[PDB]
Formats: sequence, C-alpha cells, structure tokens
Amino acid sequence: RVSSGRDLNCVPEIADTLGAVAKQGFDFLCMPVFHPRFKREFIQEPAKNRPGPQTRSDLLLSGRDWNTLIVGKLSPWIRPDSKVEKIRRNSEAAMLQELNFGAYLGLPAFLLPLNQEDNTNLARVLTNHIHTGHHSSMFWMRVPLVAPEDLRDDIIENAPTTHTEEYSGEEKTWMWWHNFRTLCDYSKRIAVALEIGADLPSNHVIDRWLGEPIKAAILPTSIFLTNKKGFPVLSKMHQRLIFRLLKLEVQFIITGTNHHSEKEFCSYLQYLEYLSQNRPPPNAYELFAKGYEDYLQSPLQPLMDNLESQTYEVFEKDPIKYSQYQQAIYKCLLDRVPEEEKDTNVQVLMVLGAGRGPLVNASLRAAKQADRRIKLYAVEKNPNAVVTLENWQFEEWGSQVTVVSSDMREWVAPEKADIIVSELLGSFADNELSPECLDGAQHFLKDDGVSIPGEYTSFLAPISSSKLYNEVRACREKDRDPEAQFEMPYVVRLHNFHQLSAPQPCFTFSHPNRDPMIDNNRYCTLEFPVEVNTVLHGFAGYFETVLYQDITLSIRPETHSPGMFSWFPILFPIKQPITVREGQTICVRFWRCSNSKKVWYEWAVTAPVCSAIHNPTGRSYTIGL
Amino acid sequence: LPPNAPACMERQLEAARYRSDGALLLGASSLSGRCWAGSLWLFKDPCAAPNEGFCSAGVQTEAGVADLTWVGERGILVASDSGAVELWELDENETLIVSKFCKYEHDDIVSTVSVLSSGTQAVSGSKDICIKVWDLAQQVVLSSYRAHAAQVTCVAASPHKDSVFLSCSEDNRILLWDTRCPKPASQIGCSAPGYLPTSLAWHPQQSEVFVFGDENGTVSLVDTKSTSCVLSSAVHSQCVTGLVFSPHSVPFLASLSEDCSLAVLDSSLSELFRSQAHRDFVRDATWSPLNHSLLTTVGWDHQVVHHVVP
Ligand SMILES: O=C(NC[C@H](O)CN1CCc2ccccc2C1)c1cc(NC2COC2)ncn1
Ligand SMILES: Nc1ncnc2c1ncn2[C@@H]1O[C@H](C[C@@H](N)CC[C@H](N)C(=O)O)[C@@H](O)[C@H]1O
Repeated sequence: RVSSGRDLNCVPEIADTLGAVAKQGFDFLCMPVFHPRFKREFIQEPAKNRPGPQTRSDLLLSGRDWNTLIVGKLSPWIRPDSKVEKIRRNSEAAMLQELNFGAYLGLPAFLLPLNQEDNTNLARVLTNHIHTGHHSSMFWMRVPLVAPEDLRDDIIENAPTTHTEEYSGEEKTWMWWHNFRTLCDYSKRIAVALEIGADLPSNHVIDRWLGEPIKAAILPTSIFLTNKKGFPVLSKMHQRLIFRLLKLEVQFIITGTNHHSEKEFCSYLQYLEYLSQNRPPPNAYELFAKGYEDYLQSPLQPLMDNLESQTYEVFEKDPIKYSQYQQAIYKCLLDRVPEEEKDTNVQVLMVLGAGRGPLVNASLRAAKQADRRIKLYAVEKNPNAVVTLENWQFEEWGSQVTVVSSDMREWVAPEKADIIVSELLGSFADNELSPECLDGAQHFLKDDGVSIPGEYTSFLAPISSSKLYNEVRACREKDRDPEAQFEMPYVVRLHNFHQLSAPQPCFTFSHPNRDPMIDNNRYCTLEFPVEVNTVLHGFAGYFETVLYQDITLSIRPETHSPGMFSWFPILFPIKQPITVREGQTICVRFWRCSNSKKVWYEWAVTAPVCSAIHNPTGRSYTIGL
Repeated sequence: LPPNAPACMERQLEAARYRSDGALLLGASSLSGRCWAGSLWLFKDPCAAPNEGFCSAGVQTEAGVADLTWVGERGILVASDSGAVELWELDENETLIVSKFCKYEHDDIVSTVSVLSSGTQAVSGSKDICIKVWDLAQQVVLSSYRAHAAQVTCVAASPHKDSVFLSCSEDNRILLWDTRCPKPASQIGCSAPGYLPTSLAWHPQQSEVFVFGDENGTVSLVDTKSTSCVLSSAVHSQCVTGLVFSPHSVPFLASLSEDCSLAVLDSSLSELFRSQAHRDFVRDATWSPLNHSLLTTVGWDHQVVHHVVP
C-alpha cells in the first residue's frame, strides 16, 4: 500500500481534525503549529508584549501522536529573505521559534517552502538550527516542478507570458533546490517535497529530480481529472510520474479542498491505492535486491580474507549463474571430444576457487549431459570451505573429484588441464583480481586448453545522486584520512540516481594470456556526451563476461542477465561534485595499477573541469595479492 | 446575550464595518489557544462593543474570519481560513445570524473579499494565488483567475463599475482588472518596482483614483490613466494593512498599520491626526455614517476604539 498524508492550512480543533483525516484513510497530517495568520512581533513595543499563549498546547496530543502523525508547516508570512529589514528580523526570530517548537514536540518532519530564487537567509537560519541541540527531525523543502510565475494564466494584457521556450528557464525550480541544499552543505536532514502541477513540465526535468532525495510528492486535488463515473483520476502522463515515484518509495501528500462534492474525500486516496496495487509485481531480481537500495558495501579482500559460510549460501541460490556455467562446460566438452572419441577421451577439468562445490556439481551435470568423461580437480584456498568440499567428496563425488586445499597461484599440479573453470569476478569484473590469479595458474593449462571464462570487460557510466554522495560522505571514520571514503569503490544497489550517459567499456582481460610479457596494468580515457544540466557525483561500474562462445553473464543494464542477483553495480565516487551543462562532454580517466603486493584503481575527471586524481598510490584502497 | 449567540468573543478582532443605519458589524478570530475559530457580531449600540451581553446578534463560524464585508443591508460575506467563502444573512428581526451558503472553492485560506458595485457579485482573493468572481444570487463561481504568482493580499471592487477591481499580491503586482477585456488584467503603478503592496482603497468620487499602502509603511496615491506615482508619504513604521476614505465631501483617508497606530490624512497625504490607542495590530477602520467625525477602529488587543477627527 501507499503511505500518505493530508496537507491542511486550517485546523479549528486539532483532535477532531486528526480524527476526520484518520477515518478518511490518511497515515499522517501536515498542519500549522502556530496559526497561519498570527503574525508575531519580537522587537518593537507594544505588539512585542502581546499576552500569550503564542499557540496551542502540546497536551492536546499524546507524545506518540506528535512523533508519528504530525508534520509541521512553517508560517506563510515568515519571509527571511524579504527586502525589508524589519520583516527579515522578525521572520528569522519567528522561524527559529516555529522550528524550536517542532523540535520541542518531537515532530518527525517539518515543511518549508522554496517559492522564489533567493533563499540565502532561509538556508542560513535552517543551517543554524540544524547545528543547535539534538534532534532527528527531517526538513521537507516544498518545491514545485513548475514555478508559479511560469504557470500563471496568460491574462495580463500588458505582461504577456513569453511563449518562446527556455531550456534553462524551465529548470529554474531545480536550481532553487540545488542552491539551497548547497548552502546547507548537503545536510542529510534536508529532503524534497516535490509539488506536482496540472501541466507537467517538459520531460527533461523529471529525469534529474529522481536522482535527488525526494521524501514526498504533493498532489493538489485540482490536478485530478474526473471520469465517466464522476470519480477523481489522473492523466496518462501523471500516472507515469506516479509510477516512477512509487518505484522510488516516496510519501504522497494530498493538498487543497474537495473538487468532487458528489463523493467522500478518501476517493482521491482510493485512486492512489488503485495505481499502487496495479504496478508490475517484484521480478526475481527485485525480490532478492529488496532490502539493499543505496546501501554502500565497502571493498572486499578476496585473497587476504575468507568468505563466511552464509555468504556462499546466499549466492549459491543464483537462478542463472550456475546453469550458465553448466551450459558453457557442456558446449566446450562437445567441441573438444568428437562422438567416436566419447569413451577413449577423458577430459581433465580444474575448478579454480571451488567454494562449497556448486561449479564442481555443475561440471558433473555438464558431462552427464554431453555424455562425455571427465576428471575433476577442486582447488580452493579457503580452508573452511575445503571442509565442505572434502565432506562432499567423501559422501558423494568419490574419486572422480580431487579436492586440493591451496592457492591456485601456489599449487603444483600433478597434470595439465583441458579446461580451467573459475568464478573470480567482482562487480567491476577484475576487482577481485581474477587476472592475477588465472595468470599464476595458467602454467598448468594445456597448450590448447580452454579457460572458462574466456574474457571479461568492465563498463563505466557517469551518474548524478545527492543521496549517494551523502552516503559516501557519511563513511568518514576516525583514525584515517578525512576524505579516504571518497577514494574507494563501493558495491551498491544503485537506486536513487540519474545515469548521465550510456555505459562504455573500460578494461578488458583475456584468458589464457599468451602475451609475451604479461602486464595487467591499464590506462583508459572515456568521453561521455551528456545532454542535461546536472551534477556529477561519481561513476557506476558494471561488467560483462564471455564464459564460452555465446554463453555470457552480464550486469550491464542493457544486456543484464535475467534474475542474476549475484553482483550489484560498483560506485566510484568523486571528492567534489562537478557541474555539467547540457551539451557538455564528461571526460574521465581510469588507471589499473599494481605492485607485487597489491592492485588498485586510480581515477580523475578531466572535462568539463578537472578533479583531483583519486586514490594515488593506493593510499585509500588496494586489493592485497 | 441573544439566542444562538456565543457567550465569548474570540480575542482577535479582524474587521469593523458600519451599516448605513449606524449599526456596527464585527468579525473576530481565535488565532491562538485550543480552538481556532471565528465569529460574527451585530451591534446596534456601537458604544456597547466589544461586550457580548449587550449585542443585538452573534454567531459561531467554523473557522477564523480573515475578511468580511456587508452585502446590501442584511447580508454578510466572509473570507474563511477554511478556503470557503460564505454568506450569512441577517434575521428579519435582526436577532439571529443565519448561514445562507458556504462554498469551499479556494485551496488555501481566503484572505480578501470585496462586493462589486451592483451588489449581486463579489470577488475573493486567496493564498492559493487565485482570484474568483461570484454570483451571490446563484451561489457559484462565475470566473476563476490565476493572474498572480504569489498569495493575493487584497482585492477591491471599483465604487461604480461592476467589472472593474484592483488586486495586489506578494509577487509585487498591482493589477487593474476589467472583465470586459479578453485579457482581463493589466499591471499598474509601482512606476519603479518597489516594496510589496499590502492595501488598496479606491477614491469614493474620482472612480479613476486609488491609494495603495506597502509593506514598508508608505501610502501612495495613483492615477490610473497617468500611471505615475502622484504623491507618497512615509506614514507608518511598519506594514500598512488597511486604507479607508471618509464619507465626507472632501474625503479624509484613514491609514492603519502593524505598528499599532492609526493615522488620518488629507487629499495630499498630510498628517492631520494619529492615535496610538491600540497596543496590538490595528485591523480595520470604519467611519460613522451618522456622525462624519466619528471613526471606529478594532485591533488584536480586543479594543473597539471610537475616535474624534477634525
Ligand atoms: O556484488 C556483490 N558482491 C561482489 C562479489 O563479487 C559478489 N560475488 C558473487 C558470486 C559469489 C559467489 C560465491 C561467493 C561470493 C560471491 C561474491 C554483492 C551482491 C549482493 N547481492 C544481494 C545478495 O542477495 C542480493 N550483495 C552483496 N554484494
Ligand atoms: N587465488 C586463489 N586460489 C584458490 N582459490 C581462490 C583464489 N581466489 C579466490 N579463491 C576462491 O574462489 C571462490 C570464488 C567464488 N566467487 C566462487 C565460489 C563458488 N565457486 C561458487 O561459484 O559458488 C572463493 O571461495 C574463494 O575463496
């Protein structure tokens, strides 16, 4: 179901009002905490000394209701950015007072408008309040898709509505938000309450906003059409935006009065509930990915650390990775041993990094499908998993499988392999050091031996997202470089973000590698044509791999394998957001670096402005060899 | 204390208007405390107000009273916090005040109402940024105009033309309206873009002259056809919230302000009188019909003050 609230600017009796809106089906209520028309004076007498009470009492509701059911609204007369000095001063004092009152009450959220370009003083006062005392309250900035000035009826004879289109002008609203939250240093407490108008703006806007921290969408009753049965509904295009907002998981806010007198109020809400339970259901991927949205996971050490039993357990459930491997081994066997040879030829297969055995079993199932004969080695450096393997070997596999407990770079093979099978890949393909491992193992592959996988390629795309930029910022730790968190990639189910350009290939590796001198280091320059105005916060990483011939795996969104939850995208942040304009090209540069002990990435943006080179020397992140 | 009349009158006096027979209309709101409502009062004895025991009539409105006006001689038109415009009609005995219609058409507080010259129509202004034209007889919105870009502060019907009215808003526009034109509104005055306009009074004789007060305490006199600021005076230290011309042959102008004072000015905007009798915001002024030197103010200090003016 949808979670939703009623916006009201009139509340005669707080207890009755809360009850009415509760009955109608709303989860919460947005209402003034002082009377909207009750202008207060703070400086000059006599109005300064107006006898109180200044507003109604906290006792009117239970603490629990204040914390869960009420959203506060700033008074419409509070104008911290007025040109009149006395109004600015009173508005400052009043703003403090109303915010302090909401903090006193323990309100979960509080709405403030951005309804003009200059909000410098509003931002300053809010920032000061955020840095005073201790409270967890959210601030919702009420901002419209379309500025009021650009929605006005064309009805002023001598001030026409300038019908010639402005690409930039129609984005003024986002720039209001952007300046505001910049002044406030991306405080995680300042989110967006996006107001939808009757006329949706042009498409280009909507795309960006969806990378921003939208906590609520405000729907005025006046934007609702009315159908055959006289019920409130929405235009096809409004349905689209609603569906996007649902996928995002915002709260919906109904504002304004009932414009369909022939029905109850809850009819608007009934329509939202309608659209909600009318979305496509969670696909196989989205069922497993369900709790992980925008959750940052710090870099794994594939060699220096050992995976936990429950880690193997969860991934062993992948509906496609293993059957894809089975197929690749199936095809390879057929191609390597012709029909007349189906009993004379026993192929030697080595699973390199066997974990708890699923690729050993997949191997066996592939042979009992191609009707060919195989001898299996199962090599694994995680001695704890070696426990699982060796119990499997004794209870089931028998002598067909030889479990080896060591590093594949170290093992002295008793004989050469026909095929090495391995799944050593990270979200960025080579960031679990698959190259280095298979390079050190290849000496025991036969001169015509096949490696599954045969190759892999990494991909990058620039992205915009305040939400993720903040998540990273929040990864600052004591006892290390105060900016180290920006100099490492995170595995993350990217959710609240805007992808600024189509993915492009970054690094590629082939196995086996019959390079005279092998060098896994890399340097790559990418040029990303951008066609909106935005702020670059980092680069999503993806990969693709060829297991064998046409048998592949992918997390590149365009060619993503269906149901494959095993790898989320990776994120390379940048220390400082960079402004990009419609038509500009983003140029990034990535290096793969190494020494005998570790491998790392370094990166830099060089257009439209330069960033600092990130992670020089592996100072903030490396992967140990 | 009359039947169906509340025992208590909420502290914040919003409006005061004399009928032609000399009786005083009052609007009040509860702007603090538990209940945020409002009330309507009739005082045939003007000197008796604001006393609830000695009124002629009185009624509770659901929400606060942001603005009101007389309709003819028995009708009372109200701008409510609820977003509703409502018409209350006086008893034939004039001892009950009874709801006639209450239409929820605005999406935010209705801040301002004016009765048009014919008395059959009215215009309202809201924080929802809309201006609306009503058929009082048929209880419907005839026209809805979204001319402005911020909340509407004030709307004032011309004395004599049923299709002409002023409006002003926090978007810094003063609009002269004429609903006979295909594009009904026209941006006026504020010759150089000034401080936001907060109050409007048409001249009761020269149907093409008005005054406007601004947020900075300045009252200015405008010619419609000339469109230059004829004269202005820094009359107040704070926002000017109302402007009211006397019924006199040579009309005086009453100016009221959030600085808590009342001022009275001649046709050239010179200061003749000033009363600091209030100790909270002054909200309305109404000139005695029976005695053209008597003037009545109300404030949020709950004082109903009667002034004598030279
Ligand atoms: O992309 C992720 N981690 C990077 C690793 O390279 C993923 N591989 C995947 C294959 C695999 C197989 C056996 C043992 C470990 C691994 C680790 C990631 C995905 C995710 N998916 C959620 C688990 O349910 C969906 N959760 C947290 N991390
Ligand atoms: N250099 C190495 N030598 C031996 N084993 C390794 C090496 N590097 C990684 N591994 C193991 O390879 C496995 C990689 C896993 N992603 C694959 C697990 C298992 N094959 C599965 O697909 O479920 C882990 O269990 C690692 O412990």
